[PDB]
Amino acid sequence: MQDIITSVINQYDLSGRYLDIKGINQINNYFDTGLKRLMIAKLINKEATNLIKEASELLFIEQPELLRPCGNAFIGNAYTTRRYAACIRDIEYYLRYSAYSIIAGNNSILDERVLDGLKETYNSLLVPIGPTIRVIQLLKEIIQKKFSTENIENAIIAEPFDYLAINLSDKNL
Amino acid sequence: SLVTQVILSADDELRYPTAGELETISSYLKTGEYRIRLISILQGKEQEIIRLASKKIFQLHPEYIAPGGNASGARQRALCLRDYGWYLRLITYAILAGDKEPLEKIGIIGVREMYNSLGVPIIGMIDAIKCLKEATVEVISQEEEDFVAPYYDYIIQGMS
Amino acid sequence: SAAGRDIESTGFAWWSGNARLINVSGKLLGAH
Amino acid sequence: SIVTKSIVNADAEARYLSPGELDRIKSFVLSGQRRLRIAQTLTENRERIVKQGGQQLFQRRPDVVSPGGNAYGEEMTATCLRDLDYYLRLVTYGIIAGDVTPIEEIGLVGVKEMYSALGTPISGVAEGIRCMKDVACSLLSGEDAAEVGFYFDYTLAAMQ
Amino acid sequence: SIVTKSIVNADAEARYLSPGELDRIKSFVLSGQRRLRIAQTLTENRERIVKQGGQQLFQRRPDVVSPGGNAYGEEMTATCLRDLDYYLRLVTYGIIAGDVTPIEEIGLVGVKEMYSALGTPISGVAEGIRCMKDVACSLLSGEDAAEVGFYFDYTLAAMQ
Amino acid sequence: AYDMDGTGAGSLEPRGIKSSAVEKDSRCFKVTFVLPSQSRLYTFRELQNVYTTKMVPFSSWYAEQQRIQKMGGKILKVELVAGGQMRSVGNQ
Amino acid sequence: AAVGNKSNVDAPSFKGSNMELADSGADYKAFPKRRMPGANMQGFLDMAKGMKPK
Amino acid sequence: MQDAITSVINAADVQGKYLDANSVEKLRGYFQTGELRVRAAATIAANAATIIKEAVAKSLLYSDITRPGGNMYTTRRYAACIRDLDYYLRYATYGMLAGDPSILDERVLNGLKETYNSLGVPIGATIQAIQAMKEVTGSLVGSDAGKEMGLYFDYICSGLS
Amino acid sequence: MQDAITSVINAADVQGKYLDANSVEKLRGYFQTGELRVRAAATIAANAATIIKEAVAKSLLYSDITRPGGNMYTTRRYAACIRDLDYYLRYATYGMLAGDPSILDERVLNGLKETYNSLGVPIGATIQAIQAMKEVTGSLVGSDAGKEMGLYFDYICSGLS
Amino acid sequence: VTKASGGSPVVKPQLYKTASMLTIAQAEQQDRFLELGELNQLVSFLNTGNIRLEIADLLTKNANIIVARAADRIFVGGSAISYLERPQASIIEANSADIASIRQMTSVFQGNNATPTGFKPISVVRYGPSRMKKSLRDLDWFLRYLTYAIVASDPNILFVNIRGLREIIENACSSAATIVALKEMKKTSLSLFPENSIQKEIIEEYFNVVVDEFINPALTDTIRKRTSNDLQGLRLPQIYAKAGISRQKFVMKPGLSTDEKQSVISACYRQVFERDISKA
Ligand code: CLA
Ligand SMILES: CCC1=C(C)/C(=C/C2=NC(=C\c3[nH]c(/C=C4\NC(=O)[C@H](C)[C@H]4CC)c(C)c3CCC(=O)O)/C(CCC(=O)O)=C2C)NC1=O
Ligand SMILES: CCC1=C(C)/C(=C/C2=NC(=C\c3[nH]c(/C=C4\NC(=O)[C@H](C)[C@H]4CC)c(C)c3CCC(=O)O)/C(CCC(=O)O)=C2C)NC1=O
Ligand SMILES: CCC1=C(C)/C(=C/C2=NC(=C\c3[nH]c(/C=C4\NC(=O)[C@H](C)[C@H]4CC)c(C)c3CCC(=O)O)/C(CCC(=O)O)=C2C)NC1=O
Ligand SMILES: CCC1=C(C)/C(=C/C2=NC(=C\c3[nH]c(/C=C4\NC(=O)[C@H](C)[C@H]4CC)c(C)c3CCC(=O)O)/C(CCC(=O)O)=C2C)NC1=O
Ligand SMILES: CCC1=C(C)/C(=C/C2=NC(=C\c3[nH]c(/C=C4\NC(=O)[C@H](C)[C@H]4CC)c(C)c3CCC(=O)O)/C(CCC(=O)O)=C2C)NC1=O
Ligand SMILES: CCC1=C(C)/C(=C/C2=NC(=C\c3[nH]c(/C=C4\NC(=O)[C@H](C)[C@H]4CC)c(C)c3CCC(=O)O)/C(CCC(=O)O)=C2C)NC1=O
Ligand SMILES: CCC1=C(C)/C(=C/C2=NC(=C\c3[nH]c(/C=C4\NC(=O)[C@H](C)[C@H]4CC)c(C)c3CCC(=O)O)/C(CCC(=O)O)=C2C)NC1=O
Ligand SMILES: CCC1=C(C)/C(=C/C2=NC(=C\c3[nH]c(/C=C4\NC(=O)[C@H](C)[C@H]4CC)c(C)c3CCC(=O)O)/C(CCC(=O)O)=C2C)NC1=O
Repeated sequence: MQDIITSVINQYDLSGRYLDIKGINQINNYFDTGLKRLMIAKLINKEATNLIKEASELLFIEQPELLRPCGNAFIGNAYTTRRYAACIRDIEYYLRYSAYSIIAGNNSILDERVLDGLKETYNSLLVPIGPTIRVIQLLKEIIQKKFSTENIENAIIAEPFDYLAINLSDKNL
Repeated sequence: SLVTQVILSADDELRYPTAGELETISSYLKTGEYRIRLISILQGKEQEIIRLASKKIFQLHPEYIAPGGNASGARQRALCLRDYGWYLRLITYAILAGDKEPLEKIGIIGVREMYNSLGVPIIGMIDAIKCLKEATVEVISQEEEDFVAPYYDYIIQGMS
Repeated sequence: SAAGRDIESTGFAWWSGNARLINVSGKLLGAH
Repeated sequence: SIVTKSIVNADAEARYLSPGELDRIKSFVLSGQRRLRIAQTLTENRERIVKQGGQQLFQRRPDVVSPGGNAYGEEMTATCLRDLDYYLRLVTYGIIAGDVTPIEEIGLVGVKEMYSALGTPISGVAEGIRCMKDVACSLLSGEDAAEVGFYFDYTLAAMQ
Repeated sequence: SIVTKSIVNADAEARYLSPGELDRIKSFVLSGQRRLRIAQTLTENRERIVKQGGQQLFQRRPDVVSPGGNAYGEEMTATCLRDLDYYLRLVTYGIIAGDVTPIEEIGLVGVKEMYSALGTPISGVAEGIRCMKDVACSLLSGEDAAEVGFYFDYTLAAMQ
Repeated sequence: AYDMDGTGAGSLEPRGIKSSAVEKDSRCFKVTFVLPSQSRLYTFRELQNVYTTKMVPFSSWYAEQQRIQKMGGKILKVELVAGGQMRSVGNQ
Repeated sequence: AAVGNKSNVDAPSFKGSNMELADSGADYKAFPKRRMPGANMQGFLDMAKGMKPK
Repeated sequence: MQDAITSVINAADVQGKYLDANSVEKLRGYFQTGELRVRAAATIAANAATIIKEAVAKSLLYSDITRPGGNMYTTRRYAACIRDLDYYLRYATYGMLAGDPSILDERVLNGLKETYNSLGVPIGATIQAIQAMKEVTGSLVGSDAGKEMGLYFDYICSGLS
Repeated sequence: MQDAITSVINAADVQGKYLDANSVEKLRGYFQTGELRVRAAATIAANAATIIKEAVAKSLLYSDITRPGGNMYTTRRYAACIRDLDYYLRYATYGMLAGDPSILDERVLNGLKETYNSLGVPIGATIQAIQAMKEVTGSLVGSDAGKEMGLYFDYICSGLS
Repeated sequence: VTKASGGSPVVKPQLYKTASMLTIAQAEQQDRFLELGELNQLVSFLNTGNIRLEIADLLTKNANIIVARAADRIFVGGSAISYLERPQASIIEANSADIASIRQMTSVFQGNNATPTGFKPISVVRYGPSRMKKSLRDLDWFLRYLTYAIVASDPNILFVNIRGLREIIENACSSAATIVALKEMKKTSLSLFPENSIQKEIIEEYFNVVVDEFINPALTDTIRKRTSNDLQGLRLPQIYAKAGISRQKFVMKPGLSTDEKQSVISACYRQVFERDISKA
């Protein structure tokens, strides 16, 4: 992976030049929000086991089909508790790697460890991609409930969850 | 501790500690006594805190106290405060050696199978630690309780 | 579930151990 | 949208965007405040725009809901209104994108193959969208009804 | 036996025995009365089963007993029948064990190395066991001859 | 070939176990040790005996002895059963 | 019984109904013949009752 | 790894003789108890976790091996116990079905007492746990079945001593 | 990897309904042939080497794949055949017991024809070996049992084609 | 966006075992025809056969009676059995089993003891419909995998889907309101058979596998910690790995029988060379 810093330094190494001030201004924008990026992360560790629970009920309250028999399409939704146990486990990962990626200030950790082969894996097990992405942003609204009076923490929290949404899409447009 | 993690993590690569790691030891040792000053604050409030933990773990969960529950009876409740005492004692270790291993080599690794063979509901113990963290905020000011806050919720993350 | 038949399950001792039925309405109806 | 195909137009021609293309991206983004208000009206009127949309559709095409019609019974009639909720949604996309490009590659390209392959009368679903158009333009002023109705009749044109 | 390898199967898999394994240990021990009767028939018929066994073996393979054959003379022919008494004994073990596990690790594992290293035609000793099989199954009913013959042909299979 | 080509720090293959074993070495130890897994309580795999006594070669005793202590093992006894001592030529 | 009696005209087949017994319904396809309205869709079924009677 | 039938066949085979009246006499004795052993192994499979929970609470639950410094203090160390006691109750079930304790020393006993001395596991508390586990096992399977399952517990306790 | 009971349970489960009369109707049909399949799998286990020896000698023993240049010339290549034919006679035995050819394409058919094209193994001679192997298998197990075991041979031959 | 792709082969995850199933797989994994012990394994469960099957239909036919008699015990508020919804997939049909519950428009007691002590039964009107839309659905399902375990070989499919189940629904359910309902199905299902006949002991043993294991702590999640940096740690419910054939291992304890020492060594050949060349 690469944080915002190492990604910035590779940006200037490829061109083989020292760090100018436009390069350093990008680093300073991380160092300013870096102290704010932690209690976002620290709130997630304190709210982790909860925030998955509100995401699941908010998901199945709109997708009751996911708790039902699959139809003859052998599809992996949360039908059985074996299916339900593993299916809650995926929400663990989406909250986790989107928690590191809040601290790195860059989605490099996301795609190489979550996105690479994600459509591969779900197409094998026939897993829902639609509801799978919707639960990713149910977490985003749920996390943004805590930091809401101001609006500069909101763009920070949105960046990891928004990146998984745009990338797991089969592109309609 | 933290130096032990650097010696170990540098030892499996067969190299001396790098520039960043020696920061991680140097910055940890410069914040030394403040953990030492903090643990003496908590040791003087162990009878403080576990009395407050038994406040809300049982008003939240009268299932365990009632006749039939695991904690019913005097001697069952007697060790009940002892488990709080060992956990609070473990957290003073974790607050000092600035990482999670004393909370992980003890207490966390294999805790569910310990409780499941005891009859203690593992979900109830999660609220017990969450109750214990709720109790530590009152006898501690705002400066230093967020220093000790991340050591508590690691235990909750470890127990799930 | 079941609740309140001890000293440190309600706070009241045995000589007050008829007043563990204040917040327990089902046993209190069978008490009357 | 107007931004993406004004680009891919000038993209193919090996050139940048003319004033005719850049004075309209400019003119479109200043129009963006008024577009979100129009789409905001149709967003939380889907209960009436769809249900009254299927109102006139069955009064004008009782065959499709009569026994033997494609949308017969409690089941198909629910899906009978589901498609109208789809096409009403795509019109909200076209209003915000300033073009039928969202409506083009969703619900229009190859639509006759789907509905012919589902046994649905494609002329019947065209009648449904026209009934939604009179309900939609009745909810807005004249300056807006020349837009919201404007995207429906394009969907009417491509749907036959 | 069926008891020991149904165990070591479930032993390796870190699990207990399924109903499929325990309804067959159950089914085998109720079969144990009938197995001892079958082995009791072959036990005191070894005089005829072996001597008539070597009867057809020499009529079908006169080379092995002719001058130059491996079992030539008064000496080798006695040992020529000794091996048939061995393999007839192991079949009595397999019938009582309900498996060729006794026949497997005795007289079958590495049998080609022995007989190749003794100069004996391994195909010839396979012909001897087949001649014993027709004598053995001629001594029992059809329900039994599907077992006693069943263990011989396994020995025939592994012996080539 | 052998494990001492010139590799040390700052070299392309990663810094790792470097044994002083010659070309096709024929020396082997007889070691004895216990090695508790220290990882079964979050993996829940089946259990295997940890007290083993086996012949490890000289070509890879150092890696094994360096690893047995990596996971907290204790080495009770080792010997050089096969091979000579101070032997310039002949370890091959 | 066939009852082929006479005057087997062709035109004018009329109406009414009878719904004769199935068979062979004793075979065994593993999948149903599919139908709708899952959940994600209870909203619109209840809601197409609204216009059902019109 | 021999059962009663394997051990009978081995001794009758090792002398090169057939299964005479004495060899089949013991085999008939094993088939008579075949019905008892399965039901004994049936209930033990059902109450595996309950038996181990009863033994540790009855023998070594509150002793000071359980308290700090004792041999069973940390949760990894406590969890290793019920994992460890599961094998004794499991392998004893195998000996009860096979009717021969050969599987125990083959797969449990060898290198066992030599391993506990390495770790420093108290052999004294271990045997009393198995003795208490033997006591509850006689509760479930009955008297004679408990006599059978109990006959392999003390075999473990004897060799582990 | 599903048998007839697994496939019946899957289709009845995939619609979320219980095992109605039609699902149990096929299950009763499978239990009726349960006695036939075991005896079919019994004799095939006994005459495994004899069946493969009969098939190769009857189909491709003396053809010029056997001679130099043919696809089966060297002893490693000849030995790979009877190893290879053993799987077809073995996995077909599994399909005959399970009553469902799901195990074949799961463990045999997938990547098989794509593998023989890589090695250059003649698919034409392979199917005729299996056809001849199917012919001898109907000799042993009888007519209807041969119809059952034969029903999975041509399934291999069809997909391998 | 991902700029590469490994492909997605069709994979059917394991769901359960059956007695007809795993023994076909055990000798399969050892690369052998099943032997006469295992051929004797596959036969007499097929010989169980119609006995297993008839237990389904007699249990399946009065499925409503099995479910309703639990509804009388632990659900206040009249019938409260309307929220049943047997077809749970929204299909038109292919075919349906027959149940045929209440006909005309708790009848006789004489032994009926459900709640062991002062257990509060759920109300219904206060319990709300949406939560009520599961409780009859799960009292349904406990009738189901039991009638899939009878029709299958083992109770294994119950064990996978009932292990952590009570924990997951523990917050929206009083757990003791399940143990009462699950012990009403065996008391109802034992009304069907002449007891001390063979079928009476079969289905009884399958009920106490699900109800006693229902009151049982959930398995702990298995963790896969990685050794070096570039790997990533995973985590799997222990439910997930105990469903299916569950591939076996081989160990070389010196002192085994020389076959099981031979089956393990030849098992080592197939692992490293992919084909037992000593056999080949
Ligand atoms: C309808 C009347 C009524 C009711 C329901 C209650 C209810 C209650 N009172 Mg109360 N009380 C009452 C009248 C009542 N009181 C009267 C009339 C007085 C004045 C005497 C009191 C004085 C009083 C005190 C001082 C206390 C209570 C307490 C309590 C609570 C627990 C009771 C207990 O554990 O006693 C258990 C019973 C006993 C220990 C037995 C006492 C026996 C007495 C001393 C002898 C009675 C003599 C009698 C006339 C003849 C007996 C015959 C003899 C031969 C045996 C409970 C809520 C306690 C409380 O605050 O809890 C919240 C408390 O501390 N009450
Ligand atoms: C770190 C990034 C990452 C992810 C996300 C990941 C997912 C992942 N999800 C899996 C299964 C699964 N996932 C689900 C999930 C769902 N079912 C539904 O109906 C819902 C849409 C959804 C829950 C939101 C189910 C049911 C299975 C099991 C499929 C089956 O066996 O039937 C499996 C196979 C089991 C295993 O873990 O070994 C993997 C690997 N792996 C990764 O490395
Ligand atoms: C250092 C880490 C560590 C812990 C935590 C530990 C716990 C532990 N808890 C135990 C029992 C117990 N623990 C409880 C606990 C409780 N009841 C409740 O309602 C509560 C939520 C909870 C206490 C806060 C009960 C009721 C028992 C007795 C169960 C019985 O034996 O019947 C036992 C059996 C012996 C004993 O009490 O000492 C151990 C070993 N051991 C360790 O080494
Ligand atoms: C976003 C663009 C878009 C559209 C439009 C769309 C349509 C669509 N319409 C369907 C069914 C259907 N559609 C109808 C529709 C009608 N019956 C009538 O009488 C009327 C004329 C008409 C509605 C106004 C009926 C009856 C079915 C069910 C047909 C069947 O069950 O065989 C189905 C199959 C079931 C489903 O998955 O919903 C699809 C995919 N999908 C899309 O992605
Ligand atoms: C229980 C399993 C088992 C077997 C089978 C076995 C065989 C065995 N066969 C032997 C010899 C022999 N075996 C034969 C056998 C034959 N000659 C023929 O023509 C026939 C084809 C064939 C017999 C049907 C002959 C001729 C010798 C003596 C060879 C010599 O003297 O060089 C010997 C050496 C002498 C002795 O110790 O008996 C052994 C050990 N040992 C075992 O433990
Ligand atoms: C981390 C703790 C640790 C140590 C210390 C260790 C030592 C160790 N030293 C070795 C050899 C050796 N060590 C020496 C050392 C010396 N010769 C002298 O004259 C000097 C006195 C001395 C240098 C100070 C030599 C020459 C060999 C090679 C011996 C041979 O080829 O026979 C070997 C044999 C294998 C190999 O080198 O690849 C090991 C395993 N292993 C460990 O895990
Ligand atoms: C199948 C035959 C067999 C047995 C029996 C066996 C035992 C065995 N017990 C072990 C540990 C252990 N065993 C215990 C057991 C106890 N502590 C007590 O106070 C009690 C007396 C006792 C429980 C009855 C403990 C606490 C450990 C952990 C020791 C440590 O972490 O240092 C270990 C170390 C590795 C591990 O557990 O992962 C092994 C290999 N291995 C086998 O293959
Ligand atoms: C279980 C499902 C399954 C099958 C079927 C399978 C086949 C398979 N057949 C192979 C080779 C082979 N297969 C043959 C077979 C034949 N030559 C002929 O002329 C005949 C038409 C045919 C015999 C019927 C030969 C000669 C080779 C060796 C090819 C070579 O050395 O280039 C090889 C290469 C590796 C090896 O044999 O060790 C594989 C992997 N693998 C599987 O996992
Ligand atoms: C075939 C074996 C099997 C069962 C039974 C099973 C149950 C199961 N019950 C669930 C929930 C639930 N189950 C119930 C109720 C109850 N459950 C009971 O066993 C009681 C009869 C009743 C309480 C008295 C309720 C109220 C919920 C919703 C809980 C929630 O909102 O999270 C869920 C989560 C999805 C859902 O909302 O339905 C599963 C997966 N899964 C299985 O694989």
